[PDB]
Amino acid sequence: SKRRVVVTGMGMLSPVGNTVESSWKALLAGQSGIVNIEHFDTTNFSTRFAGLVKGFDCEQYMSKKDARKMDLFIQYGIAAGIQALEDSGLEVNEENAARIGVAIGSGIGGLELIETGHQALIEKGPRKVSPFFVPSTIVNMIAGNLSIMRGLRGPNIAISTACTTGLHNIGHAARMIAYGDADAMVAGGAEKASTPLGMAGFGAAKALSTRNDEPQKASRPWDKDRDGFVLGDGAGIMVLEEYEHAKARGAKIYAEVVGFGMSGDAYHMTSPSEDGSGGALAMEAAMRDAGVTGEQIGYVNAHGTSTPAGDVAEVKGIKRALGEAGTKQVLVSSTKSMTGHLLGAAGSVEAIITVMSLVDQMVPPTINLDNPEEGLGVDLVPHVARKVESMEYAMCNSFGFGGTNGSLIFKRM
Amino acid sequence: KRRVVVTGMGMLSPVGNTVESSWKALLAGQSGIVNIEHFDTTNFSTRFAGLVKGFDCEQYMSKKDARKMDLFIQYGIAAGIQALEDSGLEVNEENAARIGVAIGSGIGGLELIETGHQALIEKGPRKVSPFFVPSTIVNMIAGNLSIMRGLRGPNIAISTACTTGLHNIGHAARMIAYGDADAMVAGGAEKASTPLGMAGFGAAKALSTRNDEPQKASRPWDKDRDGFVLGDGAGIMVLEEYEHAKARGAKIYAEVVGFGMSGDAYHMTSPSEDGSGGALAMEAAMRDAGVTGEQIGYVNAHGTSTPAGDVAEVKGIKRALGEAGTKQVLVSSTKSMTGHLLGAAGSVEAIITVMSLVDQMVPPTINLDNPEEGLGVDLVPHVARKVESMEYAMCNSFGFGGTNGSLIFKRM
Repeated sequence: SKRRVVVTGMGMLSPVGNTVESSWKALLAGQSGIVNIEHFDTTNFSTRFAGLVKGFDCEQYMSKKDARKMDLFIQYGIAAGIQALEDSGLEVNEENAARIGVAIGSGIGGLELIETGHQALIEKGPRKVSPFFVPSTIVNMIAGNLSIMRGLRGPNIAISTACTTGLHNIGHAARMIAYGDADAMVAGGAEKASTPLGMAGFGAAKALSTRNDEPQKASRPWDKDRDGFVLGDGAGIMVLEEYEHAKARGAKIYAEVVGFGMSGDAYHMTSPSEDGSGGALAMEAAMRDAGVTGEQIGYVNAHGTSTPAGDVAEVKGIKRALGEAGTKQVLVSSTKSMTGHLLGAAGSVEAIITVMSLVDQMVPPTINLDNPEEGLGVDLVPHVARKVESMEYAMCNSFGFGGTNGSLIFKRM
Repeated sequence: KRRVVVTGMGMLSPVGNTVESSWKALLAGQSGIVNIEHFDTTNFSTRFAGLVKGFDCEQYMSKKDARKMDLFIQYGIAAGIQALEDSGLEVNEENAARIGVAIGSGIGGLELIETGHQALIEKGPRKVSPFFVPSTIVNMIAGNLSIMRGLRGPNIAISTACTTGLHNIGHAARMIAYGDADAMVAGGAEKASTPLGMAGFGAAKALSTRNDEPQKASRPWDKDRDGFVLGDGAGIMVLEEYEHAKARGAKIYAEVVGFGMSGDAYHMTSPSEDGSGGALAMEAAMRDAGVTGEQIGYVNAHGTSTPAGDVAEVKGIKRALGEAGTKQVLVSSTKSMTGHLLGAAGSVEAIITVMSLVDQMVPPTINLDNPEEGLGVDLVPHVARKVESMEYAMCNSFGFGGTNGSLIFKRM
């Protein structure tokens, strides 16, 4: 067979909810998840707010003893992963363990436990660093832990491509299923970089919004007053499955993965091609992969991180990739307006969002879009959700630091 | 079906700063393990490491630019430029979009992470470098090299601890075969020999503590082994679609014919006692390549010099290759000389594996004075070994968490 790949399970922790359903309901209602940071002293930090996961309870998934061996990014990823597996109804036994794998990464990994470990080294010396330091912090250990907990013995990988992480893991999980390495994969990304070193690091690059007096208004993609991105935490995970295998068990199929495209800006360490041409290359490759034209794409969940340079360039890329006719019929929005930029989880969370839009024939809004840049030639779904009619394909973009770009195209099922 | 070949190689390792120098050294059984002198190792339980010697960034970039990059990135860039130049690949406007990068790291920029955190803690948030993020995160070898060389094809970074370098090469090959690119620069780099890195692996007790004889510490399969020896470096390959390479006159070292992956699903730090995870990855690679055990002349093992690890791998190799295959095969761990290069282990060892096909010569497992009894395999103790009509060789990397990979290369 030419092996097709479908989404049969989804799982999510985000600043606007701790399940896919809660998050999606909140997004359709235009709710922000951005709040002040309470868990450390933000006093001389130029940005003091972030998109935080609320009320996270790890004990729902694992013991406090086990959780102590894991940074929160790993706990978040495990939680969304368990959600996704249970949602899929996939059964894992000795017969098929070797055919079920994991592709889950993080952009930065366990910053909090990194900070804690370095503190211990510096205050108490080398012999007082936790024995779990390495496995608690390194980016591949979401995939490691979840495979161990669930007996997943298929391909085990972790892509770490900054803001594109979540998208690339899903894309390559699909590639591996299609190639024959596995019949299912648990795939995505997680991040918890809202720590002192993380906020200072992105602060020092002056990448973040500094609208500290109005956190919920800080993230405003394409708005004339945008001043950098809002950092958020979370996890997004999909169970992907070979189509015949899913059909044969009569699985609920949320969507089909039909295109995955990748490119590099090759421009600058932190700003995008002013062209938007890198983004366009990834979208164009995804479209060719899926065999679709611009008119067939009803929705693009943009990267749209609320940066001056970034937001505008993406619109140029989208127009180039979709063409004139495609551009006229398409809706584009950035849910980062509500969630913030989830970094390693951005791409997987947004892929889930993109799939839900196909499922409900409904597109979430770009909130805070009060005064758009002049001369963008696209409907950016400002303020309020929008219903769509017969949308068969939707696209998710993630365009990260170093110029690493990816797009996924999902098809309605 | 689009075939994939190796047309450029680049390397920084504890035994040399080019592929040729490293290979010559490995064939001569030379160790690159040395005492750490760049920070005070007084209270550290392990005080030695495989270090890159005499690294000079200036032949690739200014001190001003290097300042925006942890050494792991500088190492990766260096091996990447070597590889590109070795390949003779021409990058212009017409083909930039078809040439990509797949390069990762296991841990990334620990030194600049430590430095940044120190600044934050001593001097506050406004004193953290503006380059903190791009200087430390694991995807920025691929980012920086793409920028420096105008590479606009797929840009990824796999970070799978010890299997990183292998997985990046494998997936770069997958992407070429699939049609996403006509060439890829692929591999891994690491420079984790820092205070936090040595303390971190020290606290897990994963390291040899033979501080009195650093060059004897790494002794895969030897009865006295007591954990791995950490090493730094970078290994990079230029991969390219076969027709594209032939059409331009490229020198072709070898063909990538098999890539297999699995997960132990067993424990966060020790392997399936079976070795069955490793076997699954080897078996998948063999099926991908369409070969039997007897067709594999050489396995460059993971063999990190851990008590649990080394033995389990031999079980996996015997299972994957079968009895007849096992009888005709040679197996060695070059980590006996280089140490465990973490994110670079797999890509450096893939280069080694290719060179063994090119020269019909297998490097030794040094320090193998007293092997575990009842391994049923030739582990090439002490001295290099010549081979006859070896058409395929296999490279394994089996990392923390149970993430496994194997690559099979074919002689041209």
